[PDB]
Amino acid sequence: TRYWNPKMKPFIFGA
Amino acid sequence: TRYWNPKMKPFIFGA
Amino acid sequence: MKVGQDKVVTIRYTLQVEGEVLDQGELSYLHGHRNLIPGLEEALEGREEGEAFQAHVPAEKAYGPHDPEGVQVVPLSAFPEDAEVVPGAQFYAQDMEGNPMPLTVVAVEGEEVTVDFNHPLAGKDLDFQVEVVKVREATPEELLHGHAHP
Ligand SMILES: [Cl-]
Repeated sequence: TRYWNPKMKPFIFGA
Repeated sequence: TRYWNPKMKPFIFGA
Repeated sequence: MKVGQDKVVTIRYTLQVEGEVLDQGELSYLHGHRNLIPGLEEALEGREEGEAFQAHVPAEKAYGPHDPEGVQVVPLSAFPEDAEVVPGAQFYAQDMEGNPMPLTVVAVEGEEVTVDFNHPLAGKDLDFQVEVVKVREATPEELLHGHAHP
């Protein structure tokens, strides 16, 4: 399995 | 990644 | 002071995709805590204060692939009563999992709303114009929180 985190800078999606 | 699943009770807010 | 583990790094950046200057600005991040996209972080490793460079970041080292299963159809009634449900509009979805996950409205067709859970840049290759502004040591608080202090 492999996950990409959408909260990583510079373009943050969510929080 | 990721999907919606009506097998709960998904809702939506706009904050 | 060189960019490296546990350093708080401040950068000025310009984001381009296929020639379109999408975004500009300035941020600080805690280096080596998975706070910045891998590709851009790898490019920053070892850099000194003041250095200016360019960086090409593939989707693999940016925000990953674009899962087509992330594109779902939801009823228009599930949206807030007085919210604009149009393409590009951003909302959040939540269930028994208790984890709020963000979405972008793609298309609105009757009572059917097509939304995208993928990152807006998921699948794209990013080009960066980067300037290392400042490099300082992180405070104990910052290391404790695993994030830079905004
Ligand atoms: Cl950070």
